[PDB]
Amino acid sequence: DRSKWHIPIPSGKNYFSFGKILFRNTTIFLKFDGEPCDLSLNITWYLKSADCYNEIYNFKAEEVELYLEKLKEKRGLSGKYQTSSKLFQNCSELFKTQPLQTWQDAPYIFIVHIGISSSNLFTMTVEVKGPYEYLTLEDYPLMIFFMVMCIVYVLFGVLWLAWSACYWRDLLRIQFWIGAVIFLGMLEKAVFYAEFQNIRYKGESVQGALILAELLSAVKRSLARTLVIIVSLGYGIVKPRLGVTLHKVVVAGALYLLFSGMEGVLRVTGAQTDLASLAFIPLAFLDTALCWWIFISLTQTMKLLKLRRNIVKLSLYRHFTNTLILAVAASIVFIIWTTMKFRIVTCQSDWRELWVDDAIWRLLFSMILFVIMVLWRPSANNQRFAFSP
Ligand SMILES: *[C@@H]1O[C@H](CO)[C@@H](O[C@@H]2O[C@H](CO)[C@@H](O[C@@H]3O[C@H](CO)[C@@H](O)[C@H](O)[C@@H]3O)[C@H](O)[C@H]2NC(C)=O)[C@H](O)[C@H]1NC(C)=O
Ligand SMILES: *[C@@H]1O[C@H](CO)[C@@H](O[C@@H]2O[C@H](CO)[C@@H](O)[C@H](O)[C@H]2NC(C)=O)[C@H](O)[C@H]1NC(C)=O
Ligand SMILES: *[C@@H]1O[C@H](CO)[C@@H](O[C@@H]2O[C@H](CO)[C@@H](O)[C@H](O)[C@H]2NC(C)=O)[C@H](O)[C@H]1NC(C)=O
Ligand SMILES: O=C(O)[C@H](O)[C@@H](O)[C@H](O)[C@H](O)CO
Repeated sequence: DRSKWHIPIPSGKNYFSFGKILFRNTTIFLKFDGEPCDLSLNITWYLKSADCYNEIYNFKAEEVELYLEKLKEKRGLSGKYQTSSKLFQNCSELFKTQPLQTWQDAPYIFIVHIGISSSNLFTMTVEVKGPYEYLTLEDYPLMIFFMVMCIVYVLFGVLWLAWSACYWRDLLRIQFWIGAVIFLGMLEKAVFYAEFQNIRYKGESVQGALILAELLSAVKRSLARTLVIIVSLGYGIVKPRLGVTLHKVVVAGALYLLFSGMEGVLRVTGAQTDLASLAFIPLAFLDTALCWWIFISLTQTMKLLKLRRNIVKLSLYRHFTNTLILAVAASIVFIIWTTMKFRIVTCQSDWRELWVDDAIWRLLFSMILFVIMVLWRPSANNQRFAFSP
């Protein structure tokens, strides 16, 4: 996901190709540097538009040499293209013209080939610049989304801090970890925004910002799941804090984080080593099992509360269960819709809305967290949610 390319031309077949999605009226800059010239050069560049996104996704450089001829023979795909070629005696390195600008916003495939006629000799610098300095399309909406999420989490943290300050006299231990979750979200969104700003204004992504961000996301989700499990079991809320009730159970249930650590990082550093897609299923199955456990535990706790005729906590648990069930239903609907809208079409004819699959989950999590926070608002009578032996 870069925007600048440095390449030693005397390497392999010398073909340099890239498939991306660009804005409209975006220029491409080519520069050459190196040692003096003693031989003849031939340059040939092709720029092809895309009709539907599939070709970009499955574009393999290994067969470029064939793909080019596949475009010449007309058994490729529709879409107008611009081709050009030039000759240089020895170097003519101080060259101007190398028209070559985008005419319509859509997926693009760019290919450049160099033929030498008579060891590293030259070095090619390739840049792409649109209306924004280096922020190519497919990232602008994502950057806006991350900025908005940063603002929303800042507001959430401010509200939580104000509420805690206004009722600092007495607080609940379970009520403290909300602050930790908010802090983790703050760090995650800040890292996203900083990385995106750096990429836009420099053209190169951070060395390891994505890995740290994925680790933070996994940690936050694991903490949320463990807190939900503990609240559902009623540990410290309905039943007393028994010696070994979460011991070996709740903590032993944190291995979910590990499975999250083998998915987000992988997804980020896509390697496609036959394990990229496979890591997705087991995590979903584990989450389904966790929900299966949670609902049963929550039903048992509701029965126990009904037995002893407790009123205040009964309504709170009813609201909690309603919110959780609605969240689960919404998540299932969203997953089914994404699966039936993105991975069923012959080829994706709607390339605009592919960033939604990586943003909807965060928005849903933020909404659920906000609802949960609203449920547990600190107040003067902040002791009803205690065991009270
Ligand atoms: C290496 O590349 C350069 C640039 O493509 C070749 O051009 C050299 O630079 C001059 C500058 O114009 C070329 O024009 C010549 O100008 C002289 C007057 O100074 C004129 O009498 C010639 O008829 C010609 O128009 C010229 O072609 C050439 N000159 C020199 C001294 O190199 C250059 O030829 C290339 N060198 C090799 C070895 O291929
Ligand atoms: C395409 O983008 C370029 C660069 O953003 C535009 O170039 C500017 O055009 C306006 C009006 O045409 C000028 O006032 C500016 O001076 C130009 N920029 C520079 C750096 O000179 C261009 O107008 C856009 N449209 C087309 C059709 O090229
Ligand atoms: C520079 O490279 C291009 C790409 O191969 C050459 O274009 C071909 O050149 C010969 C001329 O007959 C044949 O392979 C084809 O007819 C050309 N392809 C076309 C016209 O699409 C080009 O000739 C090279 N420049 C030279 C040789 O000066
Ligand atoms: O992989 C993802 O994009 C998300 O982490 C989802 O898995 C949610 O966490 C979840 O399944 C609902 O709780």
